[PDB]
Amino acid sequence: PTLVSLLEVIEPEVLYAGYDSSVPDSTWRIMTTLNMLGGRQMIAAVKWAKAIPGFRNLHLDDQMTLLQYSWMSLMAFALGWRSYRQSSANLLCFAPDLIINEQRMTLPDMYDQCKHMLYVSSELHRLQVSYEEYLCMKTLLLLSSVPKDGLKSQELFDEIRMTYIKELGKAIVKREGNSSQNWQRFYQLTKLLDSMHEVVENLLNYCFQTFLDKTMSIEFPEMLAEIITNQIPKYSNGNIKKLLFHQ
Amino acid sequence: ENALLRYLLDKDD
Ligand SMILES: Cc1cc(C)c(S(=O)(=O)N[C@@H](C)CNc2cccc3c2cnn3-c2ccc(F)cc2)c(C)c1
Repeated sequence: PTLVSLLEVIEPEVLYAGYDSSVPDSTWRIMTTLNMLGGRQMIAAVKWAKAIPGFRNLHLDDQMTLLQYSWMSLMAFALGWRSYRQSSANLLCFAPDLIINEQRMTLPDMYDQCKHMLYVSSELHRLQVSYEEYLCMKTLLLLSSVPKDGLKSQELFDEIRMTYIKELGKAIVKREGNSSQNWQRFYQLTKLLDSMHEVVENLLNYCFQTFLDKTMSIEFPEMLAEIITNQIPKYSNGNIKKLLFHQ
Repeated sequence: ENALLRYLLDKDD
């Protein structure tokens, strides 16, 4: 079995939001539903990560660390791909029963929250990213940040990460080419990967604000409450090394 | 500390 086919087979199933479209829309209602949906996506993300070849060989603390740093990067990337596959518009396809359509984007504060994720979706479209390239890029997003002093299994991590950089290389070549066009493509896809840090920084500013301000009555499920609680101090103490392909 | 994530990683799937 190829390494990319092992990443394909563990692709998480599509989750439904449980959004009653008969009841009218509101920003608070959509945000609340997306947070509950988000916790379920992240419980599924743990199961997914555990099945990535090499991941379970890292120290358990590094497994926890990597999932806690990359959670929003994984979610915005997976959502961008799901949105690029279904539209053809483009819209944000959080769930089959909850798409952020044209009207929904006119709700107060919706667009400002959606625009960064729309950029991811529009980029995958513009670059005509393939299924295999996306699968390699998504695993690389899980391996996109390490602590200031690195990981417990840093040597192994660096080996696993190189293996998936090579795996992305193999997917780019499958559409050759050729071959300065390959360099151009690797440059473009790794440049989009690098831009996810900025996308995520903007997503976490809204996320951290709504979580911390209890007067907003914006609920987060335990899975997310725990990720956010862990991450907020790490950011304030500079305990994050964002790995970059380009400088 | 991060009880739920630790449980999910440690448990059998
Ligand atoms: C529009 C919006 C944006 C953000 C960024 C927030 S937040 O405050 O941080 N809270 C976050 C936790 C809201 N939930 C999500 C953010 C990003 C992707 C998400 C979710 C929930 N599901 N998916 C998802 C859907 C399909 C897929 F293929 C992969 C993942 C909220 C509440 C709303």
